[PDB]
Amino acid sequence: VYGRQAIEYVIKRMGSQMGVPYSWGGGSLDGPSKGVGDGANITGFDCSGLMRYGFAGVGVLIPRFSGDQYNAGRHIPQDQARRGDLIFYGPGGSQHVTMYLGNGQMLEASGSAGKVTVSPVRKPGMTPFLTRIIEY
Repeated sequence: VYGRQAIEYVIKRMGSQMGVPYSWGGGSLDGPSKGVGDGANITGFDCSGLMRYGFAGVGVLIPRFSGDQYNAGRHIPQDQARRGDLIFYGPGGSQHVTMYLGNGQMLEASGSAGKVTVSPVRKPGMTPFLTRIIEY
């Protein structure tokens, strides 16, 4: 499917920003941008910002805020979690959002060393549902 290929593309595109620093409020549709607050001096990505930039690469525009990204596709139960599914943290996903790589790995903007990186999926705070944007 084209859906499966779009997701690989999205993931790969996000992956191309590996190491780009974390920046609160940072991110555009075309790449890292200066954030705001303490992000004012860093040209990078916050969590939701990376996600957005990734999906922009296949032409899908998702909201700026992880809480609204949470409601931007279909809610998936943890046990149906799929590579390409968005992972949320905090009530209604208001705190963090990351990309599920499959295999208990995720891609996220704020990893130790405040950079885009690959981490094991974490349990504390995780919202009940993932969100599928692309229905491959």
